[PDB]
Amino acid sequence: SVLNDILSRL
Amino acid sequence: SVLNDILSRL
Amino acid sequence: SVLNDILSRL
Amino acid sequence: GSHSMRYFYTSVSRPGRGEPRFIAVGYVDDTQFVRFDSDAASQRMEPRAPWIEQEGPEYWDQETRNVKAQSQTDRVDLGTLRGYYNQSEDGSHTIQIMYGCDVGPDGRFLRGYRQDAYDGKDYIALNEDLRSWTAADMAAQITKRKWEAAHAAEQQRAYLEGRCVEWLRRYLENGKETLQRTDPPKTHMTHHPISDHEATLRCWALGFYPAEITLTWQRDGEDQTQDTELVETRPAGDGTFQKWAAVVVPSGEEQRYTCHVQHEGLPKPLTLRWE
Amino acid sequence: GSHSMRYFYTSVSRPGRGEPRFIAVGYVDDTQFVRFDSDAASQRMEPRAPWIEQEGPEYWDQETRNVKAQSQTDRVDLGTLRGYYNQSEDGSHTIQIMYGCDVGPDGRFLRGYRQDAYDGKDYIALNEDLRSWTAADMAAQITKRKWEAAHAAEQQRAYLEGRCVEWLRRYLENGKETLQRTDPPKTHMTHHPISDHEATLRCWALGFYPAEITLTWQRDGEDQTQDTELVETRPAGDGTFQKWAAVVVPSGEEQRYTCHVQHEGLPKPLTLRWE
Amino acid sequence: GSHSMRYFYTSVSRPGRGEPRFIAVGYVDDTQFVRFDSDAASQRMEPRAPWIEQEGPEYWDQETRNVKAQSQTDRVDLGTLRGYYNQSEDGSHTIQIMYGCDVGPDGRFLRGYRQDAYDGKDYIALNEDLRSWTAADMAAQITKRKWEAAHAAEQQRAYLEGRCVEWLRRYLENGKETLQRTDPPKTHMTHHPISDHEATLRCWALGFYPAEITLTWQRDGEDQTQDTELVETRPAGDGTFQKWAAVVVPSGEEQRYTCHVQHEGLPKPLTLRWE
Amino acid sequence: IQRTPKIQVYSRHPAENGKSNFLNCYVSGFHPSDIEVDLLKNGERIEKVEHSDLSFSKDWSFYLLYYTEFTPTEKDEYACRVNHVTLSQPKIVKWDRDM
Amino acid sequence: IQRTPKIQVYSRHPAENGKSNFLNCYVSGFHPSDIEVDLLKNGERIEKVEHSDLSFSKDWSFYLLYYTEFTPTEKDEYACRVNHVTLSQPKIVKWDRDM
Amino acid sequence: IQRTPKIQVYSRHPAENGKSNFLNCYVSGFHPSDIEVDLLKNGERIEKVEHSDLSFSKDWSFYLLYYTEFTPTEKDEYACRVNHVTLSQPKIVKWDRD
Repeated sequence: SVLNDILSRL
Repeated sequence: SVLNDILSRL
Repeated sequence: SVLNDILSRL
Repeated sequence: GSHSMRYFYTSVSRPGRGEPRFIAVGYVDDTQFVRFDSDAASQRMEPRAPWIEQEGPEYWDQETRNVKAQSQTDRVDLGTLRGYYNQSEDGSHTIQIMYGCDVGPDGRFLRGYRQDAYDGKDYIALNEDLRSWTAADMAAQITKRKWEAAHAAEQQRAYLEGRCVEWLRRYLENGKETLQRTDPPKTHMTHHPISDHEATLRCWALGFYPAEITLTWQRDGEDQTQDTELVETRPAGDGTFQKWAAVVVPSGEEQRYTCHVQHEGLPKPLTLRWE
Repeated sequence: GSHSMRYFYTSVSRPGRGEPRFIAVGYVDDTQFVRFDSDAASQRMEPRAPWIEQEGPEYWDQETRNVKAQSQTDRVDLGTLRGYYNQSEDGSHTIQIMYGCDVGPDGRFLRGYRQDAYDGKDYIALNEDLRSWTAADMAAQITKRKWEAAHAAEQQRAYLEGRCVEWLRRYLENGKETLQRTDPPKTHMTHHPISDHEATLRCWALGFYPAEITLTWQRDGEDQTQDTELVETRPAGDGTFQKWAAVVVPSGEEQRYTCHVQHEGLPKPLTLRWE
Repeated sequence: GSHSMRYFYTSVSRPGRGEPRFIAVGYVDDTQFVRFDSDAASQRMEPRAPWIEQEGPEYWDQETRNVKAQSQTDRVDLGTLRGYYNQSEDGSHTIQIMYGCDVGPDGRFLRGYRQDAYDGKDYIALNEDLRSWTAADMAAQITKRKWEAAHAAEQQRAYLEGRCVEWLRRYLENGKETLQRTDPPKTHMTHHPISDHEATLRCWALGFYPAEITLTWQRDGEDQTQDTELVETRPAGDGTFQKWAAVVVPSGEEQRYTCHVQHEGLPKPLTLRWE
Repeated sequence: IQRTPKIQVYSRHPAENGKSNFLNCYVSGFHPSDIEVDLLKNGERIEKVEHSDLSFSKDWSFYLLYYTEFTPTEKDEYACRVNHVTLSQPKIVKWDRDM
Repeated sequence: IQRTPKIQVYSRHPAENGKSNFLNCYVSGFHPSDIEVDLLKNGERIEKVEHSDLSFSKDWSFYLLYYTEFTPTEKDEYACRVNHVTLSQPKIVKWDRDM
Repeated sequence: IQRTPKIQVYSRHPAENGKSNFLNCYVSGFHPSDIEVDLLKNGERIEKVEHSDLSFSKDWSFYLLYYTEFTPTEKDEYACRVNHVTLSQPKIVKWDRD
């Protein structure tokens, strides 16, 4: 499965 | 599913 | 299924 | 979130009282999933969707015997109506059937359909109450009297409310990844000058599913319906559809006209102007 | 309602003692469903039918490991028979295997087969008792003595009566929609004049499955075998077969000759004439 | 018997500040099994392997929603990084992500990966301890400070040690026929004369999986590295890879050079020779 | 009992020369079903022209979609020839990259 | 042994000009398997000619089916060129809609 | 921030004239991803040219595989035309069966 915790850069 | 009761016209 | 007992001739 | 399953039968008689060509298709909303062509020498119901191919052989056998029985029934009536209207043996005629059912968000029966046509003209139709028929004149009246005395609308209503809705719920769940999808349209506007006093603003909308879309023009805040033209929703070949609408506007006043796009996959109706 | 599964192996040796081309196919009745080509770079056993694709991945590995094992065995024997018969190293030779089993309407074992051939001539074959080998001269006798003392017919009988019959019943159920079908032929007759005194009546039969069909001509009520011509039952490329029969008839007596068609999918033998 | 699952995200900014192209792929042990293209009209996660198609719709729905969330996140950072470095409005830029996990023969966690890059240069990466970040200069330091104070590496560790390893074990079991397979290479050597004093010996190796292969040349018993040429391991299009190595040898001394091939699927390292 | 067909020739995606695309000719609003559609490449009938399955709308007018994969260029002129019992002569509708 | 191939060239369906179909050339009753079959359109070798998988009959004689999609017309003349180790010169069998 | 593409044109199987095969053009080691690959048959761009899904290596360099099924002959000369933002003019790499 793909990553679930999406992190926003900058 | 398709119709099962075939009706004849005329 | 295919044959399992392979026999070698000669 | 309503859905609809529709079947389309088409029997076209051949010159010389030969074997008519029978083509049958099935649609869930706007997605074909089955087919039957007597010329492909397949004789069986063919699948046209990925989620429908998982059905067992007893399914395709039952669907084949019922689509064959209607094809032979339409074939006999094709030759019967040719002798009723004294039509030439060297002519080709067409019998078309359209039946289906509509379900709501809860998956229950909403509307049923059962209609026939001969040579592009309506023949006999089942009314919304599903207990009465509405037939055309001449030959259709004999069919209406025959079906009324035989209580034919009784068994037709049982299918539209039972088997049709049951299998529609199964199709919508097994093909939920594609049938219950909503592809929003990709909209843009073009400019095509006509003369030195008028111009055309064409409002496009590509790659959307389902094909139900409403394109409307507005001059200032009022609805603009004069000098407008919308074209029929055309498919693209990948499960999505295309459609555009145009309007003849005076030169220099292009930004006064606004294109509005409404689609099931859009959160809010769009608003496009010229730049 | 009997059925039969048969496999066809072919090991054509290449000039220069290279790697021979091994092509293996499998048929359930008259329907191919598996393949393995050493020249097409198949690597694994490939499916050629819709109902066979449902088998698990461990299945195709076992079918590939056993087919590749027979291919490596046939390659060694190819070089052995080449040196036994002093055949030129720059020549190409072929080893062919045919094995299978027949089931009846009840799904039980009826007949088993296992026979090999070298350069189109029979090599060694397993008799119907499944306990004895019938062999040709020279090299085949060495194979017979080797397999007799090794009790090879025991393991050959165990497969033809066990694994072969079990998997044939599985295929007939998983592919019941296509394997247990009977497409009747679509028959018609044509006329081709030869001269002003003779003519040819060609009796067609297209789109039928299985390929077992009997086309016979009859002058009046008697069997007409003179001046007739039959062609080999040819496939069409869509799972059905084709075949036609012709007869040279005198001019004016075309309606005296009658074509009779017998097929498994026909309720009654047909009777075609000229009009 | 270790294995690794890897995902590759790619967000490419448009010269017109349009909708960036988002392409996502997933590999389990050098085997692609999923895809997602923002340009394709399906907009859903598509399968690219046979064993992965068996997953339910709730799987594809969750993978599509999460792959879309990262695509929308990368789009915002694309415009932010464009304004941070004062890059041209008519230019195209790229953001790339690589994350995955490694399992051992027992299926337990070994190593985790999470690294980002902007325009082909490294941005920020998660170290092996999965609790600290290694960032580049400028914008990456801002992301590092943002993610450190937010404890972002904690939730990244939970996926690499939990969901990643769990689904990797599931993929290796449903696709054991292809993921845990070892196709040995088919090796042969060719001869290509350059002039009347030199020649090239090319050592081939086709149809092998995994792509890990070591081609080495040796003159007599010593390792020969001068005047040699290796090409990058190239795919074939059927799940296997190809690679060859060449060496410029003097004419007449071709049998002094020996090609050695080492592959995981080979029982013993091979040794090729001859012209 | 006869309706003249509508013809719409277009591409599946925005036309880009040198890039593989799909040429679609959507015939609709006609009756009877006997229609002849041939996609033309520089005036020549294309070989592998495929069409969808026959269907109609609630107004009983049929609609078909003849499509084939093509690569748009600068010199090639694509068109769609459709002949019907309502058409005295086949109707040519050239493909316009702007429509 | 060596056996000369039998050739039957035909169409999958009854020949209708202007309608897509499949041209089949059935080579059978030959040995060894090394045979070269090329379908010809007005004497020119067709490109995407596909053939079935190799198999044989009870007499161990192989049979193959080379097929390609074609559109029959009135002026075009289709044929099947087959060369074998038993045939010194290639054997030409033109396609006859009447066989 | 920009890398020139590597080109390897080859066949999926050993080249045998008159037998079906697959022509592969492997473009790797490039950046950015905007690449234009056209397979050429005697100088004519082939129609049914398919490509794999976009991916990259640990060095962030992308790699793509454009492939189409072809039947090699003796007179036909196959090649692969690739144009990139790093290349001033498209790079032609003819297919060699060796």
